[PDB]
Amino acid sequence: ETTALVCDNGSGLVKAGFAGDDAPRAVFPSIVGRPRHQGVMVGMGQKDSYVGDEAQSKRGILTLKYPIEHGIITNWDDMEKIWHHTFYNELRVAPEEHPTLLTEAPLNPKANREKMTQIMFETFNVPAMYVAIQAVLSLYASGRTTGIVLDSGDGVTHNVPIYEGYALPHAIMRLDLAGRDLTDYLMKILTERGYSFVTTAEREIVRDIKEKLCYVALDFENEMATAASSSSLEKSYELPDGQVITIGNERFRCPETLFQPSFIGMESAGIHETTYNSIMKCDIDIRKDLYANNVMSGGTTMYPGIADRMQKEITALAPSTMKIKIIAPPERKYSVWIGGSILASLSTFQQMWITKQEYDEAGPSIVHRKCF
Amino acid sequence: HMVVEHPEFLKAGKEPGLQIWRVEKFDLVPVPTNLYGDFFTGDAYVILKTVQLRNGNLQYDLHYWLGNECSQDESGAAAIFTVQLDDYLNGRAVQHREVQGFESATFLGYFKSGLKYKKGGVASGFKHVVPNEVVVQRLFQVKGRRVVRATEVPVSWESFNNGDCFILDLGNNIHQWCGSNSNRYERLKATQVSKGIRDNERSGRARVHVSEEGTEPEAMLQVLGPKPALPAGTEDTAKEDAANRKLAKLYKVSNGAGTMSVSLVADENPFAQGALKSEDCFILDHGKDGKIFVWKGKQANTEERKAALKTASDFITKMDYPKQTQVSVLPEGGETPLFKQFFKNWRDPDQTDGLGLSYLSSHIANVERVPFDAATLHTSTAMAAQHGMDDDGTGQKQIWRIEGSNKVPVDPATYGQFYGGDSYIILYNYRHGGRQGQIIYNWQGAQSTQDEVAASAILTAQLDEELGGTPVQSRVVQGKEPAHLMSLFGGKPMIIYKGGTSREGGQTAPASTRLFQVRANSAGATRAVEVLPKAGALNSNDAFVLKTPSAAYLWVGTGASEAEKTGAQELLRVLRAQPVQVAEGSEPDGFWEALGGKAAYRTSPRLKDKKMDAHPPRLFACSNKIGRFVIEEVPGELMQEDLATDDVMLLDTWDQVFVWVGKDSQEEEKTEALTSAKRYIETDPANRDRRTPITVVKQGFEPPSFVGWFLGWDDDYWSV
Ligand SMILES: Nc1ncnc2c1ncn2[C@@H]1O[C@H](COP(=O)(O)OP(=O)(O)O)[C@@H](O)[C@H]1O
Ligand SMILES: [Ca+2]
Ligand SMILES: [Ca+2]
Ligand SMILES: [Ca+2]
Ligand SMILES: [Ca+2]
Ligand SMILES: [Ca+2]
Ligand SMILES: [Ca+2]
Ligand SMILES: [Ca+2]
Ligand SMILES: [Ca+2]
Ligand SMILES: [Ca+2]
Repeated sequence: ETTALVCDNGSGLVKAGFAGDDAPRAVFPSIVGRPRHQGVMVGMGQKDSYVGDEAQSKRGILTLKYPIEHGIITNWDDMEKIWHHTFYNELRVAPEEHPTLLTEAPLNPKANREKMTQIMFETFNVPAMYVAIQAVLSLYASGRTTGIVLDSGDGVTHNVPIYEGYALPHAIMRLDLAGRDLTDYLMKILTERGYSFVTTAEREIVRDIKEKLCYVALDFENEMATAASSSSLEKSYELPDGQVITIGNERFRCPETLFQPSFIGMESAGIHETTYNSIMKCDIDIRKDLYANNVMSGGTTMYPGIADRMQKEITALAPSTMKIKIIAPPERKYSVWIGGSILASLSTFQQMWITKQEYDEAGPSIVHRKCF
Repeated sequence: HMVVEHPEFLKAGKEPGLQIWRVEKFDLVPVPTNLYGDFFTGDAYVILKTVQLRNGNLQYDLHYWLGNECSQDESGAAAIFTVQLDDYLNGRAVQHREVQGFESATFLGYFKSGLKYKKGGVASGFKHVVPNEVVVQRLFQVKGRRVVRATEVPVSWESFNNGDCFILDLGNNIHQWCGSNSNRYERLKATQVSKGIRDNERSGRARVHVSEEGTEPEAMLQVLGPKPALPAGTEDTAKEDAANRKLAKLYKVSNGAGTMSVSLVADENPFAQGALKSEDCFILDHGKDGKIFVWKGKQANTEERKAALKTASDFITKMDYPKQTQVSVLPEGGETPLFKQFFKNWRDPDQTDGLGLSYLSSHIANVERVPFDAATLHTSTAMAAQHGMDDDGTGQKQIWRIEGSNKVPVDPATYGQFYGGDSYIILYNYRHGGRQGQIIYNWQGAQSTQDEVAASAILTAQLDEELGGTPVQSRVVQGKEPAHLMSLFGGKPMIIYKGGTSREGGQTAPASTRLFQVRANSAGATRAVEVLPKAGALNSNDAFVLKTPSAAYLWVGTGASEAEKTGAQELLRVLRAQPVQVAEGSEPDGFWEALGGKAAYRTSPRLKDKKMDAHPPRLFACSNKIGRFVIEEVPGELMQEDLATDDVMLLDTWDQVFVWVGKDSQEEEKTEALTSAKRYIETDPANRDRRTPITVVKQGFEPPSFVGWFLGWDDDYWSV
């Protein structure tokens, strides 16, 4: 009768809600804001730290810190603040009578996995918990069981091939290039037009500019020649102090770090070579449906024209007899939460729950054996 | 089995006896006769016995004997000489390995007196080297204003001053020491010479340290000693530039004039790199500190090289150079960077000019603009079909339907009766003798929502793993079934209802007036889907079933196959009703008032025609979203989701090729698709009419001739 909670803790956003629902109830960015100026007016409502949307609404006077940097968790006290905020303030529910499903990127360090257990049974005292791979939840949310998932969020970008509902560990690939790196690259290349953005609040503004006014060019050199020859690609954006900036070719140069990582100085290959080498390390008979079931997940796959560019690049690399289908659902920003929400609400799921009893007879090592 | 012609092998194995050889510095010497039967403990031996047989042939036997103190070269040479002596013979010999103290009993049998061993032996032919060893301790003073040069100075603190720069070379560590009063150019020359000594003399197996006054490391203070007070430094004038200008003499050695010739090329450095001709041999004489470089060309004769070495050795005693002078022999492309400093702008062949370019290790697609040829469409129709589904599908199966968050079994009287808005799992057992086996099908309806299809996938994976992983899965959507899945019900049609269960509404009640459309392919697999009951939804190729709460109607068009009529009457027995067998063109008024309409259903003369099993209608997708324009097939029969809004579509019906464009399809897609459709018409193998008409169809405005080929048209599919 108790409703389970699903809490996808990404690097940039937290998507939390109840199992069985179609949409996550609370979506808020995973930041901790602390004051950096001198408070002169007494009384009032000054707090030592602000979490979530309250930190976004007051970000002009706050320094902002992300607890998660490139997937791994650096600060655990701030992550406990994030979990306390999403339990008590957003979902407004007591977590000692709801089992909680958590998500995790693959090829993570193992020391996080028991440590995520080490808070959840000791501070919040959940009755049960489970850790699931994000890519298999994205594949389940599409209604598929075999396919390759390109999951790209704010911290990492990983290709995971899944056959018969199980990820193949010898072909999962990780690329440390995602939305925060594209935001930093866009801060770097907006200095060419004379705009300076160095503050973390200005980093949030440039992230908003990247969300509103960026797209993937179908071919890079012809689009650069088009942007050089005219001004039809220029767009204007209004800063919150009323200043209007104009961006031209920088609309499409910032997604191109996904396909050419050498812009930010990385020797590693693009996402299409990563998908091709991830497919090539699988067995010969199952390569037919991996090319035909290529789903995309995460917020960084939300640019216009990313699927056409991906099909163009994979088609040039694959043999010509193969059939290529890049699958881009419109709900792919929250596909991890939808797969977790359906997977937690099943009546056949209530024996894979890691309850309190086996945890406190087994210690913080039960998560390495029950969560595959 | 290449033979060898060693001259001592000619006396081996010609008369019956016993022959012994000893290895001395990669060669065999036969030991004398009265030294037979005894061996040195630090040498290697080759033993031969040849034996005459009764039948006339002459057998052979090789042994090779190794002592416990022999080196690697002696034992290896003994093994290789044993192999080569077998190859000199016609492979008729057997080889044995003999170790000192562990000999075979047959090896003891050859010698009459026995085996006795002495200490000592001949020395090994190897000379000892260590891989990657340098033992170097030198010191260089670099000095100058314009013409900066390096000069070797003895390793002491008294050789140092404050106005020059110094390079202390200690093998794997190179220390660069810059004076306080040193200028810009000799610092740059010190850096250049230090990086040259690292990357060329030592091939990068070194580390260059840069130091100044007060920051000397422990290595320099350990080698040189405690640091005295430095005796300042003279200001860099122009007289020592002239002194650096007169340090080397470049000479030529060449037999191009038909005789011996040692002639002066230059005595003024910086020299020209082009002066080093490739057909001759040149000599640089920086012999004040004791260096003479002999530079050999690639196209120089051998006597020129020996004459150059002889002349360089003759320069030792003539000009009275000190007795440590090194004659360094340098080929082309292998020059020491102490040789390179006397030349104006030395150019290695793979240098970077300007800023240079990066390699980037990864490239994007730059495919050439080829025009696409449409004749590859109807030709090369490769198809894989099934791999293990050879049975006709009687079997033993279990069908589950997903409601909410749990699956239930369906009723066993209702196998082939699915709901369009639900999701199903079908477990199937092979009775076939091909090692049995199990198939799990995951059927997903078109009207089914996200929660049902996600739960169907998760329960499909769970049902696969809890049976041990032996069954294989197959995701299937509505309209795209394989032939084996249609054969699971045993000649029955697949009945698809409208509506289904949900988490908030439960099972939907069926409508009072229900209309059913029956299709059958060329093979015989047959569907019967529920459609909304209007008079305009009738297809003249098809068989339709009308269920009213007064009576029932079975309407047959002129294009209906017999499988469609059998599926229609099977659906009548499913719905428990008795039809009256309505035919096309002879409909009663009761049928038309049951539909609530009069006329204007889907009619074309191609849909009138009976013959369609031999010629299926073929649907094609035209796009240029990968940059190159491609037409592809779509497998399976025709529904809404095959029609892509962003792409152009072609339908071939053997008498009229439909071209269908979306709302947001590009116009060059349309025009070059028209040309591709035309070229597809002329290139077909069975000759057809060249004036087959091309009709352009817009999205939302389709004629019934186009619509009638689609199973279950929805008018409000694209409209939100
Ligand atoms: N419309 C958009 N266009 C481009 N990028 C977007 C868009 N919406 C979100 N993003 C990026 O997606 C990232 C977060 O994606 P998501 O995977 O949903 O969260 P998380 O990475 O925290 O799991 C953000 O860094 C944001 O920059
Ligand atoms: Ca994520
Ligand atoms: Ca020896
Ligand atoms: Ca032999
Ligand atoms: Ca000087
Ligand atoms: Ca010559
Ligand atoms: Ca439903
Ligand atoms: Ca299996
Ligand atoms: Ca038919
Ligand atoms: Ca298109």
